[PDB]
Amino acid sequence: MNTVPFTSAPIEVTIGIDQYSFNVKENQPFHGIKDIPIGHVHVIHFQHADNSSMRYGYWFDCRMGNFYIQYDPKDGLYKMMEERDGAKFENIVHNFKERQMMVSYPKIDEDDTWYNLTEFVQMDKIRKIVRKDENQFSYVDSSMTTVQENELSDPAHSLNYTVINFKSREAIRPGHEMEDFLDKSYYLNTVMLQGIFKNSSNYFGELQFAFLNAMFFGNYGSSLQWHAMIELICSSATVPKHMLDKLDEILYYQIKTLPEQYSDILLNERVWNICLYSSFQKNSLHNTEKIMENKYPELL
Amino acid sequence: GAMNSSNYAELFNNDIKLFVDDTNVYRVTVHKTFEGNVATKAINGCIFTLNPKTGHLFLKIIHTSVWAGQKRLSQLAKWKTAEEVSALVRSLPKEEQPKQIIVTRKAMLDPLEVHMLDFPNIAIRPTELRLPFSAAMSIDKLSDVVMKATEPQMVLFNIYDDWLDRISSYTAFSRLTLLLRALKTNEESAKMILLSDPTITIKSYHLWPSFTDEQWITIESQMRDLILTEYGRKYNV
Ligand SMILES: Cc1ccsc1C(=O)NN
Ligand SMILES: Cc1ccsc1C(=O)NN
Ligand SMILES: Cc1ccsc1C(=O)NN
Repeated sequence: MNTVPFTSAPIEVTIGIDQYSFNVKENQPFHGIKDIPIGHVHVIHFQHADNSSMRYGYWFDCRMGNFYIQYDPKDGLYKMMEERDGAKFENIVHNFKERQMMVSYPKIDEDDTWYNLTEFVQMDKIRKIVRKDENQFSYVDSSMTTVQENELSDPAHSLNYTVINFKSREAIRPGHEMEDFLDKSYYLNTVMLQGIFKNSSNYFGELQFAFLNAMFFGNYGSSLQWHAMIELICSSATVPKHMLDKLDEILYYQIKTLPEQYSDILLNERVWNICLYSSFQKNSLHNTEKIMENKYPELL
Repeated sequence: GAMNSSNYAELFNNDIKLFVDDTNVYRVTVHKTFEGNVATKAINGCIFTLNPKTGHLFLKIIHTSVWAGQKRLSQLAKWKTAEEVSALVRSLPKEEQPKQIIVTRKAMLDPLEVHMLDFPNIAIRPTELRLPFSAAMSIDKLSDVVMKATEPQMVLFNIYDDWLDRISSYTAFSRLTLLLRALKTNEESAKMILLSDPTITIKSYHLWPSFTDEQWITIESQMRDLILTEYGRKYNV
């Protein structure tokens, strides 16, 4: 189990750690989060009490370094930093655990939710979507745009998700116009899986990361990416059976975790009704269709 | 974006543009089988691709053999239309290629867009106008060449004859759509109107009769009467 220590909490803030969240009051004696499960990526995120504008946060993996949070009064945000002095880190943290000034990552033993949301998400791949190579952790906020959004404006602050565009020469083989537009298997299997992602694990990792950025930061371009990646599979007649079964599990846990009150802005009615009721894979997502119909029947 | 009555004179500016109408591409008769089921028999069709400024009509005749062994023909017909329009554009010198293609049915937008990805500078546009181009097969010399075809064929027609010698493109297009609206609302009446007087002929090199300027005003009035009239008989007013 690992620890993310806080210099202090000078401004009132709601702090998220993965799917959990808690309120810290202005100048409250808070010095961080302990008992963080090793083996998974994590996200620590923030929404200030005064300005709910800009949810922001940091993706990290405690196996890759010792990280802490310190408020910056000039830039006005909680910043993640890496402590390279391992002995100092050890000495400073033990004191906060002794003075009991940290919240415990509150995982229920039965609970596989976080694993099931991040199964294919790797820090190395996150760091290629979010380019800032001098840090081992990655900053994301509500406002960041995607490379594809910039093509339709600061390239350094972009989410470099894989561009998916169903009416593009990449997606459509000369002479197979109708075939390739109506059945996206070529684009999914040859262009995307064999050519760009190399395997379905990397595809699912990006799909899961996009969902999590949409849910935790309200990042609109991430929501677009998540739906595009779902639609590309559902609109393919030829999809490996293990991929369809895994996608059904992935989406099931995403839909289960989605806050009920955010469904209207995070779920695209057209994509879900097409995928579940019209697409080639309309009969292949049993778990996802069942939870969607019981939790969000209005959307359908 | 979409073409409507607000931007109607844009059709007659000097940017090359084509209308594409696909309503006569896939044509069938429906009939009973010996077992008392129903079956279709396809007949030859055509793509109606028209330059509204010049009157040049690229009539691609769709021979029934193109449907042999194919499924979901109504969907295929849209993609076949887009394939042939794309092939036509590529066949034209760069300086003759259109800047815009306006489809008369919104269901042609995605098929044409996908086929023209190579041409990102050609705009594919819908229209809100309810243009009567389906009635093109009511023109005698066009229906004849379509029904006689034994193989795929393109014939280049001018649907304005020599009207542009005497009137503007705007007025020619208005006359054309009035004639076609009439043929679509009541084909027999419309055709009676156009051919009643045996001293007004259709030249061997013309599709429509050789009306004087004055006779065209009479004809045009009779067509508006017809369209208003059948706007009565249909709706009882
Ligand atoms: C809060 C904290 C914990 C580990 S290092 C650190 C600090 O203030 N400077 N590194
Ligand atoms: C090309 C052709 C053949 C018979 S009439 C005709 C025509 O378009 N006249 N304007
Ligand atoms: C009878 C008639 C004449 C001009 S439009 C029209 C019609 O039925 N539109 N739906």
